[PDB]
Order: sequence, then C-alpha cells, then structure tokens
Amino acid sequence: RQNATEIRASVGKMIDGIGRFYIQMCTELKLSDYEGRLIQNSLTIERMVLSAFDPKKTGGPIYRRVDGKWRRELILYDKEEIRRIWRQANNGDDATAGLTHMMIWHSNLNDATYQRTRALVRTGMDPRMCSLMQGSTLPRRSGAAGAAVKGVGTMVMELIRMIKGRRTRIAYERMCNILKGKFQTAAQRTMVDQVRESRNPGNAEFEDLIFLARSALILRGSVAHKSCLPACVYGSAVASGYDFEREGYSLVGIDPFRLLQNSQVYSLIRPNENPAHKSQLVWMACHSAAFEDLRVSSFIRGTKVVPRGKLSTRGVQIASNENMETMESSTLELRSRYWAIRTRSGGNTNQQRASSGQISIQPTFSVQRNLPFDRPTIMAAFDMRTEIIRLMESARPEDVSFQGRGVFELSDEKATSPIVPSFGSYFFGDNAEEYDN
Amino acid sequence: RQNATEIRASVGKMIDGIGRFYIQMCTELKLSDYEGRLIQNSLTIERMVLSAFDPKKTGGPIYRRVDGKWRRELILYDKEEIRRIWRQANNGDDATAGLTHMMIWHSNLNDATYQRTRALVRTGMDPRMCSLMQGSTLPRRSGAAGAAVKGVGTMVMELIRMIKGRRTRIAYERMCNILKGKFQTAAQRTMVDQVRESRNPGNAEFEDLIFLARSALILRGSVAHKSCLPACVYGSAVASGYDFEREGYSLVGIDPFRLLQNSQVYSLIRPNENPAHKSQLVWMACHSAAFEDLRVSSFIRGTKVVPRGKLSTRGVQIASNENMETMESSTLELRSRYWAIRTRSGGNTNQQRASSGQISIQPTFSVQRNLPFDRPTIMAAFDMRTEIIRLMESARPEDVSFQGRGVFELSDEKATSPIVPSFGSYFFGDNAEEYDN
Amino acid sequence: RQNATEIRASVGKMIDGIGRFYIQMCTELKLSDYEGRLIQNSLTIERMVLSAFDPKKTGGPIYRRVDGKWRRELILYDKEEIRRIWRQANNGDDATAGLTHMMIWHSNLNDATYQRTRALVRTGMDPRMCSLMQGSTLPRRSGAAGAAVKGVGTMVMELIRMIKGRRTRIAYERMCNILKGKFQTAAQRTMVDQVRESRNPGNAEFEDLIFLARSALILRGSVAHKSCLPACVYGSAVASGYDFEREGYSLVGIDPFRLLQNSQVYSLIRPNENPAHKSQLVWMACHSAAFEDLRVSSFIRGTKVVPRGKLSTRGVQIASNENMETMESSTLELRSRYWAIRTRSGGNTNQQRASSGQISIQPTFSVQRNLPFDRPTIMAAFDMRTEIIRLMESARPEDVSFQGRGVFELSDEKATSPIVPSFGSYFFGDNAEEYDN
Ligand SMILES: COc1ccccc1-c1noc(C)c1C(=O)N1CCN(c2cc(NC(=O)c3ccccn3)c([N+](=O)[O-])cc2Cl)CC1
Ligand SMILES: COc1ccccc1-c1noc(C)c1C(=O)N1CCN(c2cc(NC(=O)c3ccccn3)c([N+](=O)[O-])cc2Cl)CC1
Ligand SMILES: COc1ccccc1-c1noc(C)c1C(=O)N1CCN(c2cc(NC(=O)c3ccccn3)c([N+](=O)[O-])cc2Cl)CC1
Repeated sequence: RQNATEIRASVGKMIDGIGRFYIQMCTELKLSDYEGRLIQNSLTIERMVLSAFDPKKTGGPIYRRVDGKWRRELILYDKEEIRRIWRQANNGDDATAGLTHMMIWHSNLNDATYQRTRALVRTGMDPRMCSLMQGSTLPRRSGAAGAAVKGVGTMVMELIRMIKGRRTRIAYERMCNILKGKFQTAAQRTMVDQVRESRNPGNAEFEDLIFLARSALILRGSVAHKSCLPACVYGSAVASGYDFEREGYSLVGIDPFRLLQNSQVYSLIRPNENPAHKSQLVWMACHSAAFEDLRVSSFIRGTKVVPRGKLSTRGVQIASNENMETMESSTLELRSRYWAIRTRSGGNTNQQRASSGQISIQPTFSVQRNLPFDRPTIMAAFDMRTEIIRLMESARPEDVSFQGRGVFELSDEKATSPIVPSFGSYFFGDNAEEYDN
Repeated sequence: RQNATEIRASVGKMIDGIGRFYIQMCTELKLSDYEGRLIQNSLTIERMVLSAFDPKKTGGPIYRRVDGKWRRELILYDKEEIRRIWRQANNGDDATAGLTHMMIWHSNLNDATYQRTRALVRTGMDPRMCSLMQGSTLPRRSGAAGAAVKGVGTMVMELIRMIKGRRTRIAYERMCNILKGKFQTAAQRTMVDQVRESRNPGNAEFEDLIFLARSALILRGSVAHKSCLPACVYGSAVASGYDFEREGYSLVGIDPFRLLQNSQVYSLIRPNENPAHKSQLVWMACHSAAFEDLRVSSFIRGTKVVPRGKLSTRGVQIASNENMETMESSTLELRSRYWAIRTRSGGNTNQQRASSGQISIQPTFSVQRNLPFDRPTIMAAFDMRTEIIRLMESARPEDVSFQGRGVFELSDEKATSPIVPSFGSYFFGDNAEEYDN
Repeated sequence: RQNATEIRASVGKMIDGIGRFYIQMCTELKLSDYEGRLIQNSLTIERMVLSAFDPKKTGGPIYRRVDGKWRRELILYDKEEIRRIWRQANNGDDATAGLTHMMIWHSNLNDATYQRTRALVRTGMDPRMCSLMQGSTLPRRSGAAGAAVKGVGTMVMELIRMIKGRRTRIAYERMCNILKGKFQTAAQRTMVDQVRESRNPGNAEFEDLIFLARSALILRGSVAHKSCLPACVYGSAVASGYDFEREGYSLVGIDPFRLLQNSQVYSLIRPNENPAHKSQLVWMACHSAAFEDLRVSSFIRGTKVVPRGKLSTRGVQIASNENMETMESSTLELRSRYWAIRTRSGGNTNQQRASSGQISIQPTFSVQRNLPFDRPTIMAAFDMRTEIIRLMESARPEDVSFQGRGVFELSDEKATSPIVPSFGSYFFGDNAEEYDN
C-alpha cells in the first residue's frame, strides 16, 4: 500500500517530465495541438532527445498541415539545446528513467512492427523464437526498466554476441544474472550458473544458451510488461490539466488504459492502408502485446486482433522517399472494452501440480465413433538438460496459468470484480512460409 | 433369445422388489406421490436400506412440502425394521442384487458429481485417469454386478490399497482376476498374471499397475455400463401398474429409456442453480455416462451435454447446514431424443486391422498452401511392457470403434434401424487447471 | 516460349487424333450426339481401342435411348478393325501417346473411385499410403507419360512385386531410376541407388522401399498431374470446329478447364444417387485430383468437394447385372469457378529454409487462460535412414509450399493475376474404420 504509493510517485514524476518536455518541444516547433498529437511527430521528437543523449546536431521529419495538404520538413536541433530542454523539464536532473521509458515504447512498437529473423539467424537462433524477443531493439546497456522488459531470447542473443577485458567479464556476468532472474525453474537457473562460471566462453556456452532459449518457449521466463505510450499522450494530458505527480501513475495497472481512454492520437495513412489495422498495431505496441495470445488481446480490446500477415498496413514511420501528396491523416483507435493488469510472470512452470482433468473417454453406449484420447500426454509418461527436457515433456498447451485472475471493467479502478473469459494465437504466425495459426 | 428371456426375468424380479420396497417406505413416511418422487427423498430411503445391511438405527433428511415451503426433517428408523421391510418386499429373500443395483446408481451419480483426485494422488495415480474410475465409490467387496461395473483404474486403485493372511491373498488374487477379465489384449492380461503370481507384492507390482492403468486410457478395458435409476422411478412404475416380472427388464437395452420417458422425477434446487444442469447431471448418472464422449451423450439426449465446469449446479444431496427457506423444487428432465444400447466393450484394441484411410495429400495444383500430413501416425512407425507401448503407439484418436452400430428411435423397440451419427469430449476436461476440451 | 509452342503442337496433334477416332466410332455405332456424350459409352469405346492394342474380338456395353428408356447392348468389334480406325484417325501412325493419354484418364478415374488397400496389404504396404498411389492401375510397362504420372508408392509397389533374366534386371533398374527421379532430396535418391545397386534384391530392399514410401508422405516426391478427359470431350470439340493442332493444347495449363467449360458430358444415374456427387467424382478424375487437399479442390471448383465416404454415389461404370429400367441420365457438372496450373512438384522438401513464424506466446496480461505452444515443433529439436528421419522430424503440417502461386480466373488465359486463397483435407479420410478428417 505504502510501497505502491511510493512507486506511483516516482513513475508519476517521470511521466510528468516527459509530458512537460513534449509540450515545450511542440511550442518550440510551433505545432498545432492536432499536429503535436500526430504519432509521426511524436516519434521524431522522442528520437531527437534519445539521440541527444545516446555535425553535433539531431533531427528528423516534422509533418505539418499546410494549405489542405500534409507537408514534410527536415528540422535540425543542436544536441546540447535538446539536452537542456529535457533536463529542465525534469527539474534539473538527467532523468534517465524517462529516456528509458521512451526507448521501451519504441521497443514495444518495433516488436509489433518488425520480425528480427535476420538478427536471429546471425546468432544461430531459430527465427521461430520471436515470442522470446521482447526488447531486442533496445541497446545492450539499457536501464533497469530496459533489462526487466527484455525477453529470454533477447538475453540469449546478447550473450551469444558477447561470445562471438575486465569490463567485458563484468558485462557478461551481469547479463547472465539478468537472464538467471528471468527463469522460474531451478534447473534453468543452474544451467545459467554453469554458463556464467565459464572461463573463456565458447561453443559449449552457445549450445547451452540455445537450449535455454528453446526451453523458454514452454518453461517461460519472467519478463516484465510495461504500457509505454508515445510522448504526445503524456504531453497532451499534462497540458489539459492532469497532474501525474499528484495522481501518481502506474505502467502495469489501470492508469495507461484510463489515459488512452481520455486521449486522441493521430497517424499518417498511406493509400490502400486500413486505419483500423494501423490502430491495432499501435494499440499492441502501447500495451507491449506483440507476443501475447491474440485471443486475450482481442477479448480485452473488444475487437478482433488479427495476425500481422492479415494487417493491411506497413510501419508507423514514413520513409523520406515516400510521396507526401498521397498522405492522409486519421485518428488511432487506441481504446479498449476491458482492461487487464500487465504481468511480470511467464505463467506456470511447476509441472508437479498433480493437476486434475480428463485425457480419454470410456464408452458407455454401443454407437459407431472414434474414441478420443490425449495421445501426447498419455505417451509422455514413458543432468540439468535432461531434467529440463522432462519438465518440458510434462507441460501441455492445455495447462492453465493465472488462475482466478481476469480482465476488468474500465470503471473497476480497484480491480475488485475480475471477468474470467471462456478460453489464432500467434501474431507472427501468418506468413508466406508458415501457417502457424 | 431364451437366455435373454431368463435374464430379463431375474432383473425384472429385482426391479419389482425395489419398487415395492419404495412404495412401502413412502406409505410408512406418509409422503405424497410428488414428495415420494423427489430425488432427495429417494436417496435418503436408498441410503437407509443400504446402511441397514452394509445406536442400531439408520436415517437421514426427509423433505416435505408444508404450508407453501420446503421443510427438512431428520427421521430415524430401527435397522432391523428396515431389513424386514426390504426382505418382505422381495418375497422373504435377502435380495442382495437389488441392494447392489441401488449402490451402482449411487456410484454412477458420484462419478458424475465428484472427481476423486485426492483418492488418486494418495494411491500414486494420475488424477487425469478419471475416465477409468467408474465405480470407485463402491466398496471393495461389492457384488458381481458391482465388479463388472468397476473401471480398470478402480481395480488398480483397490489393488494398490491392498499393497500399501489367507483371506488377504484370496482377495488379492480375486481382484487381479477381475482386472484381468477387463483387459482386451493378451499382453495386458499377461502383465496382470505377473502381478497376481507375485509372492509379497510391493513396488514392482505398484509400478506394473500404474503402467496398466495408463495403457487402459488407449487400450481400454471392458467395463460394464448399467442404467440404474433412483428407487422412486421403480416404485412409481410398480404403483402405476407396470409389472416388471411379467414384462421383464433390462439394464442395457431400451427398457430404462422407456421407463424414464414415462416417469417424472423432482429435485430440490438451490438459488442461482440451473434446473437443466441439475437434469443433465442426473441423466448422465442414470445411464452411467460420466466418462462418455460428450458428443455421443449430446446426440442421444437431443440437447447439449456440457462439461462439468460449465454446469451451474452443485451436488444433488442437500447438506444439513443449508437453508431450506431458499429451496425450490423442479422437474428433472431425464428423457432423450434417441436411445442406445449400453456396452460392456472398451472399443477396438486390435491394432493389426490393416485399416484403410489417408494420412497425407499429394499436390495436384500449383497453389500456395500448407501441405497437411498426419505427423504422429507417420512418425510412429519408426517384454510385455514394450509390446503394450508399441500397441499404444499404433493407436490413433481417429480410429473407429463399434462399426455399424448406431442410436435408435424410442419407437424402435427391437433395435432394427440404427442411426449412425456423423462424428468437446471430456466431461471433467473443463477446470481452473486444464482446458482439456 | 518456343519450347512450349512445340509441346502444345504435339499434344494438340494427340488430342486431335483421339477426337477424330471417337467421332468415327460414334458414326460406326450410329449413336446420337447426346448418346456419344454419355460417359459410359465413352469408357466402352476407350476400352475397346486399348484392348485392341494392349476370340480376337473386343467389345462392351453400349447404351442407347430407345422408346423413352435406356437400353444396354453388348457390341463386338474385330480388334484389327479398331486398330485400323485408330491408326487412320492418327494419320497412319500407331500414336501410342493418345492410347496412354486415355489410360491415364482411366487411371485418374480409378484413383478417384476405388481404394487399392487389398493390393497394398499384399505387397506389405500400409493401406494409408493411398495418396502415393497415383497411377497404380496403370500397367508396369506404361509410357513416358504413364511413368511421370505414377506416384512414389505405385513405383514402390511395382518394385516389390519384382522382388517377390537380363530383361528383368533392366526393368528393375529402369523402375529404380524412375523412382529416383521423383525424389526431391539427395538422401532419398541415395537410398534408391542402394536398392538399385543390389545384386539379388530381397528383404533388405523391401524394407528400404517401405521406408522410402513412408518418407514420401512427408518428404513428397515429384509426381506429374495431367488433366486427361474422356474421349467424348475431345471428339465433341473436334466435331464442333475446334482445331487442337492449330490452337495447340496443354494438359497442365488453362486448356482443359476451358475445354470442360465449353463441353457437356452425361452420365447414367442409379436410383438414390446424387448427380452432383457423380459430377464431383468425374471432375476430380478429370483433373487428377483424388489425392489433393479437399480445401484446394473446393476453392477451385467453387462448390464443396466432400470426402468419398460422404458421396451418395457408386462407380461410373454400370455392371452387366444391373437393371437398366431404373437407370436415368443426367448432365455431369464438370466446370469450375477458378482454374489452376497442374504441378509436377511435391512441394517443399527443403527443411533448412530458416523459416520465420511463432510457436509460443509470452503472456502480457494477468488473465486466466492456457498458454499455447507448438509442442511437436519445440520438442523435435531434441546413415541415409537417420538423415531422412531427421528431415521428416523437421517438417510441419503448417509449412507452406508453392509460395506466391495462386488460382486464376477463367478469363485470365495468360495466368497474370494469381489469387492466393486463405488457407477436411483427405478424400479417403472418411470411412467406417478411420475418421482422418
Ligand atoms: C476524474 O476526472 C479527472 C481526474 C483527474 C484530473 C482531471 C479530471 C477531469 N477534470 O475534468 C474532467 C472532465 C475530468 C475527467 O473526467 N477526466 C477523465 C479521466 N482522466 C484521466 C484519468 C486517469 N486515471 C484515473 O482516472 C485512474 C483512476 C484510478 C486508478 C488509476 N487511474 C489518467 N491516468 O491514469 O493516466 C489520465 C487521465 Cl487523462 C482525467 C480527465
Ligand atoms: C404399452 O403400454 C403399457 C405397457 C405396459 C404396462 C402398461 C402400459 C400402459 N397402460 O396404460 C398406458 C397408458 C400405458 C402406456 O402407454 N405406458 C407407456 C410405456 N410404459 C412403460 C414401458 C416400458 N417398456 C417398454 O414399453 C418396452 C418395450 C420394448 C422393450 C422394452 N421395454 C417400461 N420399461 O421398459 O421399464 C416402463 C414403462 Cl412405465 C408403460 C405405460
Ligand atoms: C474463342 O472462340 C473460339 C476459339 C476457337 C475455336 C472456336 C471458337 C468459337 N467459335 O464460335 C464460338 C461461339 C467460339 C467460342 O466462343 N468457344 C469457346 C471456347 N472454346 C474452347 C476454347 C479452348 N481454349 C481456349 O480458349 C484457350 C485460351 C487460352 C489458352 C488456352 N486455351 C479450348 N481448349 O483449350 O481446349 C476448347 C474450346 Cl472448345 C471454343 C469455342
């Protein structure tokens, strides 16, 4: 209760700083309120402050509504001027947390937009491990929030890139310990110790990490999920009279759903693009939901969340070689029917629950039919690698996680009355090579 | 023909005795016809005669409609008086068969109502073996009818409880021989001999029995299924002018379906309970259908037979600490669209049928699509334990049993025109831990 | 372009010869145009010319409409007279290609009508390998077109029949080389060499061939598919003014679809038979589609192509002991909504594509549900026989073949605008023994 109030205070301070920074940048650039709430403008401004910290100038495309048409202009700012605007919006401090928050939003968007199969094959990883690749476009030396948000496969990928002096060993051991904390079984954690304790890591460590990544498809790791929104949402809220420091804020509770319910974000739309599909993409990004079950996402949103291959849309960002005369703008539908708490858990990994159910029928009636039985489960019952294999063999796609937990009405602020839903799952399952759904 | 007439005669005598006993008890208790046909009253009266044979008094709750409300009263009878009423309703004889018949009805209800996962984990058994647990609430020393009705897993459970002087060996060998007769493959039967022939049975016998139980999920055993109805149904039929001795009776033919079609049973309903769900529960119990494919049960009944976890109902029996002022009564819908012969068979166990079908496609047209193939079947082709494993590996959920046999119209008394149906299967498949359906 | 023109020329010559032959036979027999376009008459005439080449007389049932009824008459022709009529319709030449073309049509019909499970069990083959049995009713010494059209399992079957002097060795090695050319992986081809190089082939070669046949269910071979129509279709087109020599013709392009769109074929219908089901059977035969995915066939045809066990129809040919007074005739619906190029390819066999997708989810929200993952795929990653096993283990029913290729509008003659469809698959999957669909 008091610990939550304290967390909400610091998060609320962070969000307030991003908001004031964005308001300042909008006034500097003389953008209208609508233009300030165009997501492409928000991404440019976010990129500029990140570039300023992460000639000595930074910039990008800024889009204005001029004479009934959308116009693109490349603006340039001194990196030192941007740094001063950020620091002073955050009351003198560097506020690295706000920067990392915007990085995670960018990361969550990239996770929803692009598949990193090229990066995966380069590191010797299965391109089908995408659900483990949360935060893979984040830098290696990210923040505490960045490390928490990164998937098991992202950590594996970064660790193999290390394998392929004194500061290199500390970085290697730190990343092993980050990965270890994500694993929910002792057997997986022990294998990470065996990789961490390796003097001169090589092929044996590579193989162990690939093994661990594949185990995390079934024995999933604890990855944090944070709803991180474009800076324009925070800026527009601060400007309109919302005080994030007095109200507090949460990345995992109702707050971001309530905030999106009271916001209006815009997007540039290419010809032949569906705005609803652009909306779905950004909504998924907003709630870090790229690798979620599409059934869960659909039920929360209230409209079908379709696979990536069914979306009639390209990326949010507009390339510099694209024609602006064919560009239209529309509202992004970023609201939801319900809301749900964002989890750090990877679900159940305990295979010794002595779980109750039914995996066969016994015929009562003399009637022609096939006799259903759960083959893989029945047949499954017949050092650390072999234990992990056995734990994976015990697991079933049917096994239920998050028991008793449900979605909530937007009016249910205290999360008192959970709605447990009656349950195509893979967002990246629909491509020209695989029909995984 | 003559053997069937002889069986129908003895069964008809048994049913007549139960009927006359129940009529007598209803007059003793001064119950109205409606009250006599309340299933909770029937269960109490059934329990009293079973307790009298299986201070020196027996009793239970009897429910009466008094001043527009349902009232509960605890009655007590001398066990000797009940025994005299039972014996004399059965023309002087002990009639142990009628008692066992009522026990099987109770067992079939328990199988439909409760899952015995606690009893299973105590004996070292997988709680998912529930479909093998028919008759598990029956006493070890039941009747011939009780032994026939018991599932493979029930026999395994009882045998492990033995493992955990001269009369103990005979009981052990008898139960091994009961189990052996249920198995349809020689390899399974041989393993039971190896368990039976064991001097000082222990852990090796325990492991063999667990192995055999799991094999019975695929290579299913021959378990008898008997439609055993509450005593009020038999009593109401005898009273109304049906002579079971002259007509004969069958537990596995059309008779019980015809009887339920001409009967009206009632149940106490708690607030917020669906009467149709209470009806489904009792209908399943009546025809020993707890562990049947829900598709088969649905097609016969004519209405959807949903999983236990979807039923808005608790048990039939009302606890002594429940409030009677909130209790209502309603008719139990125990009729069916069709009827079907109850089987003793566990389906096909012969894996050497050289069965015809198709497990892959060959592309004819140059069109983008996935290429379907039956993976587990294709990959499967690459002493007694290993043979059983191999037989289990050969089996498929798609394989058809009871070829040429179908359901029947209620008017089709001779079962001349079988309706073969075009075929969620697990009744206990829908819980907070597993979504098996 | 020039190679295609050359192929179209020779194929067009072949089709023209069959057409002129059939016209001649119709005039000889004094059949009306409608009677000539009855498929049963076409099959008899086709059989007669094949028998004449493959006392010294040949014949069969010819059906005429006489006095409002269908009448059967057994006609007999001198085999030498038929041979002269065929040769002279083909401008003096033997034209063995036209004969083989009619044989393939007969083969494609047999593949759609009958399952050869008896022939399969006699050769030690799995009756479920039917999808590999294209061209199994064709003679061993068929043509070049006959060899190309034969399935992997057909070649295996013929090779085992050889196993069960100098000319026998050449025939054995030729058939091994035919089979080898069908395999798309080097590992499969190498095993065929090891069977071919065997002095005195026996049980070891038998086992290798059974292994190879089963591998072809997953690592499918390159089998040719040719749309071969009843001779009455070609005859009716030539008679109506279509010049196949000037227009050219193709067995794998749009031509046969265009030809069927401009044709009208009839069939004798038994009482209680659905004409639409008779139509489906002949349509499948016409396009060599017995072993295709029923989803692909359905989408092309524009109406549901149901499994064989759902078809209310027997074979096309009428037995000599059947009553003609109950026979009716109807139009065969042999048209299609779309068309598609017939392929020689067996789909993708390359398991090293580093294919992109998703085989698990990572939970974002704290909500009760099961957590989907692709079990067989995840678990799969944990000399020539073992490599083939490993390649089979890598394959998935979800993997996509023929990428970028689609169906076409009947008006799209050049195949410029492919329609890729959004994808019950087995035609022989619905029987009393197996529910494979
Ligand atoms: C209650 O009204 C106000 C409240 C505050 C300020 C102005 C108004 C206000 N003044 O005038 C009108 C009109 C107003 C109004 O109705 N709204 C709608 C809600 N809205 C808003 C709400 C939330 N959060 C929660 O409510 C919440 C509730 C429970 C837990 C966690 N969070 C967040 N957030 O969580 O980020 C962002 C926004 Cl923008 C603020 C404006
Ligand atoms: C044919 O009518 C009678 C028949 C007998 C007694 C009275 C009547 C009768 N007297 O007046 C009316 C009115 C009556 C009447 O129509 N019914 C409905 C059927 N019913 C009934 C039927 C059966 N069985 C079979 O019919 C059967 C048929 C074929 C095989 C196996 N079993 C069972 N049984 O099997 O347990 C219980 C009952 Cl209660 C008896 C009363
Ligand atoms: C364009 O019209 C004619 C054309 C020719 C002869 C007579 C007529 C004609 N004279 O009067 C009328 C009226 C006519 C008419 O409209 N049709 C319909 C089409 N039909 C027909 C078409 C084809 N093939 C293609 O068109 C094709 C197109 C592109 C690639 C491959 N093949 C085939 N074939 O491929 O086997 C069989 C037949 Cl029977 C011939 C008669």
